[PDB]
Amino acid sequence: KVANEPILAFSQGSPERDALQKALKDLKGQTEAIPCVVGDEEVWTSDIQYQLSPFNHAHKVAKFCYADKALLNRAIDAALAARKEWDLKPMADRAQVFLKAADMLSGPRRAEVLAKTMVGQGKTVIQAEIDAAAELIDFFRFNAKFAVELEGEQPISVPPSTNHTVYRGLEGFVAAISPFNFTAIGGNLAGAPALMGNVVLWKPSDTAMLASYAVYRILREAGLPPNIIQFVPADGPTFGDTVTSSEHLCGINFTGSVPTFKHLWRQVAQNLDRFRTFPRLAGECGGKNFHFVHSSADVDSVVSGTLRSAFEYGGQKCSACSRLYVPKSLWPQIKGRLLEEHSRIKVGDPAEDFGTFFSAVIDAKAFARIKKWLEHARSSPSLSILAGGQCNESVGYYVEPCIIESKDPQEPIMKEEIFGPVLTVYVYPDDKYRETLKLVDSTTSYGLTGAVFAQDKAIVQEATRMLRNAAGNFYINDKSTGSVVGQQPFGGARASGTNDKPGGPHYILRWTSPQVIKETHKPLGDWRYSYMQ
Amino acid sequence: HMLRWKHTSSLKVANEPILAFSQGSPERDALQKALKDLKGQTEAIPCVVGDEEVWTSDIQYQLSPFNHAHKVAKFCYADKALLNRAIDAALAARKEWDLKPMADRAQVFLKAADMLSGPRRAEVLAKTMVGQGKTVIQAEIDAAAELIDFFRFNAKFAVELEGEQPISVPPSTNHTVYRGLEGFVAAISPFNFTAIGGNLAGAPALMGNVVLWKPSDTAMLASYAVYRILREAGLPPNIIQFVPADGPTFGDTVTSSEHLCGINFTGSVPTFKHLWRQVAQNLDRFRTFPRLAGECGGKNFHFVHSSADVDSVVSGTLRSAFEYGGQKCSACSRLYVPKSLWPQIKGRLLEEHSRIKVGDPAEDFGTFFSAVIDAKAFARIKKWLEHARSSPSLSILAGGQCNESVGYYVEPCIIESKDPQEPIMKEEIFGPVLTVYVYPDDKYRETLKLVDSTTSYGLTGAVFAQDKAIVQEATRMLRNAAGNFYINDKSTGSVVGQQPFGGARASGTNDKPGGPHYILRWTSPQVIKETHKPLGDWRYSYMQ
Repeated sequence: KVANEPILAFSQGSPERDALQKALKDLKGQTEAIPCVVGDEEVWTSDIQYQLSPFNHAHKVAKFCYADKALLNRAIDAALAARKEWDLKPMADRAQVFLKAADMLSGPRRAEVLAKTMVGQGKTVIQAEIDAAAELIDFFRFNAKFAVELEGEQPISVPPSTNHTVYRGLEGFVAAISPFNFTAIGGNLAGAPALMGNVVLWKPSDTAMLASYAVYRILREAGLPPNIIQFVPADGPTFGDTVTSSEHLCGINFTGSVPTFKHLWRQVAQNLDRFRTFPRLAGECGGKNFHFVHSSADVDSVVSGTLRSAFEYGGQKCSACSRLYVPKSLWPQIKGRLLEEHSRIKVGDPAEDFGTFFSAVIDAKAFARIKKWLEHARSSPSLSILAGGQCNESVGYYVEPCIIESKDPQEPIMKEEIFGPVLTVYVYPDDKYRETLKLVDSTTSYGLTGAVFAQDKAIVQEATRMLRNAAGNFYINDKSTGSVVGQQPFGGARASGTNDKPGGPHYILRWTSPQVIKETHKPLGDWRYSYMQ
Repeated sequence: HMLRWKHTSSLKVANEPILAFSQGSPERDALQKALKDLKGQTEAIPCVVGDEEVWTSDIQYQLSPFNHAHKVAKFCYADKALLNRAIDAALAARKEWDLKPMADRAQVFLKAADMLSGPRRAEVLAKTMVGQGKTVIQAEIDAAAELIDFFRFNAKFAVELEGEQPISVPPSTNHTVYRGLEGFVAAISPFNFTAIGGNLAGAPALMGNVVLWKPSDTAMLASYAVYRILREAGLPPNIIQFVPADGPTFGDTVTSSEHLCGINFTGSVPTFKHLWRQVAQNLDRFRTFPRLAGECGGKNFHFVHSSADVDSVVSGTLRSAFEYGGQKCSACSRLYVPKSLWPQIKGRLLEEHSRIKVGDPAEDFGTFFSAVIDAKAFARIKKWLEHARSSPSLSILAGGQCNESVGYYVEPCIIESKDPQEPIMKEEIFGPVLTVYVYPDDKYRETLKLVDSTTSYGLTGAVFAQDKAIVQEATRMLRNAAGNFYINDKSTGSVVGQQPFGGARASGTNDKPGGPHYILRWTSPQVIKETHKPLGDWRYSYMQ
């Protein structure tokens, strides 16, 4: 029996707000030296790297290093040697490690992981809370529940035989490759397979190293044995090349770009004759998510839900709204309100100013990519910047929220994932709402999240049918971000990935390869059959 | 609430009872009639796209394995044009089929299951016997029982899956929609089980997919029979396209389509790997990432401990190794026996061997097993028998002869190897060829390690022992050597809902058809959240 972790309010004078402020002060001016961890060994290579605070890049929040091919190969060997015993452990015993970790994250370690996510990844208080605390805690508690309950899914036994399913971990090691934008995803990508009796090489994101290592240490402290999860930061291509070259690879649990996932998929395919078994690839690959508005919509909900979806955490979510479809009849209201609220958004230091709505984007490369899109918006004949458009990387990687109108529903900016605070609006004629729904479905290569805002039941039913494959997480009168474990299992198809729905009950099935054992309790008869006589 | 979700139902099903076919029984008379109905007959089996029967110039024949002069079916290979037309038409039918309630789709399969159970039982058994060379009881466990069980149990699993729903908290309602995959699925089925073709095409269809089904050439007669029953049970046009084809041609075409969303495959490891590689080559062309499911071969073991019941070892091993001529991915091909029990076991095996009758399964119900499937299989097995004769490490204990003048007939053959790593202990033969290795009792632990490490496969295996500690030890040691592991029973004959079937290592992706989770591979869920109250401000209270 598990329920969702409460989201704290962080009111003035509250225990959690005081605790968080202390944790933030604990990180001010600090650099943690974070080693690779193989078993219990802390290992340093000469390939030194730094994680910078996105809103103050002079602050090196961590120094770490890239594992080389040799170190990665040692990590593989060490993990494989620990796998059999771990896999033989009762599911309940493995679950206990994650349940203990969840309690630590909920209580004594909450402030630490929130603060490290804020300072290291640039999240505001609430974005860190829903991620590093609530989502991570929920992943650990719900997956533990799902896994313990899965053992109860057993086949039919008929006398004189007894049948039993053993939920084996996969034979080999799993490579877990996590993204910068959610601390919780790292914990799940490495943790879910480990829960199911796998051993894991975890390559955490360079730009989330501080919080990722915090989670790692908590798992170890909660009782995770050595060599079950190896903590191995590495150059992306080097890590991919190394794990896909190992005969013992049995899975890749990936969250990141489509091209990188496709590359790994192709590397595994090139090497099929080397592997002991067919590796399982799981990929969560982003989107180009929509909010579609019908003329019956509640304007205030459209405005607030769209501002949040598009701009929270600087739009750096695979689920963020980046294309808004508005009927002509409502445009003067929605335009006016978006622009007015836009001027009230505070972009700044989220540790020093809790008034901040969102902060700097993650790193120099993200800043550069997003700037290219703002430059495009200034160039394109079909695009007009209505608000925002500024950026400044002198102190932090700061990009202002930007609202653009496109006259072309199929402009590249309507199609390509930017991962920045950049919202494009297309205004459609009221009487062409159906043709426009078709455009929502056909315009992009993605299928992740989408929302419809409408107060007309027939419209909602029609839109729901038409957009069936345009979004794997579909929202009626709510924003396209903020899936909650156990409530909105998350994922989509088309180019958005393999859709294994982490956050729901079936995800863990990807990380078990069941064995069925039949025991017969009476001696066998003759080999002949009666009809043969 | 603007979206209304209907309550979900449940379904009660049980395994299809195996019939006895005793003398004078209605089922025995019915089967004999159905067999006579096929004597001297050749069915012309077209490709079917929608409701159109299509012929191409690439005419092919299916032969009766025990009487290859008998062409049981004339069929044709779909060309690339027809395959692509089949894809287009399937795609145009998909949205409607996907939107149909799960319960309505399930009803087609429940109707088909009942037809197979009753009025069509004799037909599908007879066609499996005559076309694939099965004996009465092998046809019965396959074309009737397993296929019927697949249809009924998958229907239950699918209807009940819709009841697995997420938590809702005010002010919102959450619902999971179990969407079929967007695109088409290619189903590629093997000669050796009629039921497998039905499941490979049928399970994805049940889940709201559309399918191009390429049946096995050497099982065409029974396969088309199943296809027709599905259509008669109410399967709409263009949901399953019946498209026999050249294997490479079929794979090239389906892997070249932007709309491929899955391959459901049972067959050889190299072919599965090839398809996997073709999909990887075409990744940038697809609308979504295709899901590949592969059930491949085995090199399966029976391991005997000194505490084993000798008669159970002999009975279960003869059946596992030799039923259907050992042409099962699950068949025992390696037997490990302790020195202490070898005199008893060898004596019994050799005696019982001499009592095994090989012959025409239609004309003589006394037949234990019949001819192997085709000329290619016969040639391969012949080469292995020749290897047994020439290899210094091998000794033929019984059988060893073969004759293809009338049917593809091979004697059951028992070989002893002095080398536990001989090639014959490693490579899948798919013929009635059992190899025995005798180990010293005091080396049982080391030998268990060999059982685990000797082959590339991980499909089925059995341990015969009455010592509980030994059973526990072996169970732990062999955990990954068999996806279907048996204690004091034979390594073949998994039953739907009782022993979900499949294994890893080189044996495939292990999606466990026969169990409750298999259908999850053929759905891509969507979660809908409906919020029933206006949203608040975009700011949060803590920002004040």
